[PDB]
Amino acid sequence: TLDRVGVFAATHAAVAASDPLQARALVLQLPGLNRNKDVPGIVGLLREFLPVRGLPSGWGFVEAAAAMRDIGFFLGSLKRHGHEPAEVVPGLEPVLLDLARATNLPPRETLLHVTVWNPTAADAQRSYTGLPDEAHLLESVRISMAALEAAIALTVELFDVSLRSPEFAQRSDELEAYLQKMVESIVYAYRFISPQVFYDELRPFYEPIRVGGQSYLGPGAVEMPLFVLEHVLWGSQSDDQTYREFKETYLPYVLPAYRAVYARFSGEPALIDRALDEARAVGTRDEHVRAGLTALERVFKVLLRFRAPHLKLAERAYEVAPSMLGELLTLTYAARSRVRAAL
Ligand code: HEM
Ligand SMILES: [C-]#N
Repeated sequence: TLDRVGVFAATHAAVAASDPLQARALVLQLPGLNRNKDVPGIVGLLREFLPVRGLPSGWGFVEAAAAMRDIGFFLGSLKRHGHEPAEVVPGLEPVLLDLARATNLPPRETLLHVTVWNPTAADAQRSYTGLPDEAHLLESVRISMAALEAAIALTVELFDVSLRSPEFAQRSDELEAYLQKMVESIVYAYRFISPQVFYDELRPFYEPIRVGGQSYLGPGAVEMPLFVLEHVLWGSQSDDQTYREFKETYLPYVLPAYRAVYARFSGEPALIDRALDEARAVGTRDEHVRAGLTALERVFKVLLRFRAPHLKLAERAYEVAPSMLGELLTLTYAARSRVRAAL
């Protein structure tokens, strides 16, 4: 059914299988040290595998991303205990900058590093805390990431598909099916992740750190390139300043290819702007136009089935939220409503 997922999951598995600093047995020791708030021990453990002689010259993207993952868990940990990692680990910042250069990603761990690039076995999976809730959080992202990447590709493909073609309805239907995985992620998070443990125990590990004279955010699910998908789908031409700033904030943390997708579509009319213009010119008497628009409305429905329950999850956590979530929700409803009004 979701036949496009495989190639994305295989690209993640390559990084997850890589251990170029031979760090697996070492990183497993980190949760114990975190529980004990043993800052000197955390540094000492990192120095057991941190390269001091620059990066091995035969490394490609896979090795450098895997290295960033394994050092990365130490970065959020050190900052969790109140320390700038670059300040307490001499020689660390150059290695972080070298790995940023090798991966074209920021100089710390991102969501990708800690979820899909992180091996799944109990004797391999890297973790800040070792807690069941952190493991369930990783699983919730693994449920939908590959499917989301397939969805980005489908959205880009749909963008060049005429609403007059029966291919428009078919592509949209297929798109909707991939985006249902985001819904499955939030349902999973609801079932398995305690907001008490999240806010008190996990959230402290996601503070920003300073590298290269700026601040880089911690590896949250917010970094999922869903904002790129919707930039193409409906948001590229938005003049809403809060929204624009949101997208620009997280842009540095997504894969290079999705930063390029983002740039390609910026300014330019979004998919639904073009679709609705096409519908207004040709008319909804055209069977394919009607079917296309109907299928497109279902795409917005599934986005809303992710977004509204995600907002309640976040509020339940903050109870024991950032206004941006409410505003994005509002924008999504208005986009869907534009699609409905065309019908
Ligand atoms: C208890 C768990 C969670 C909490 C408390 C939470 C909270 C938040 C918060 C506060 C934001 C706004 C940015 C920020 O301040 O970090 C955000 C954004 C976002 N989060 Fe979560 N989140 C949780 C789980 C998840 C999961 C499981 C996913 C998907 C697998 C997810 C996906 C997203 C996305 C895509 C955004 C961007 C906003 C949007 O697209 O609507 N989050 N979340
Ligand atoms: C959601 N980070």
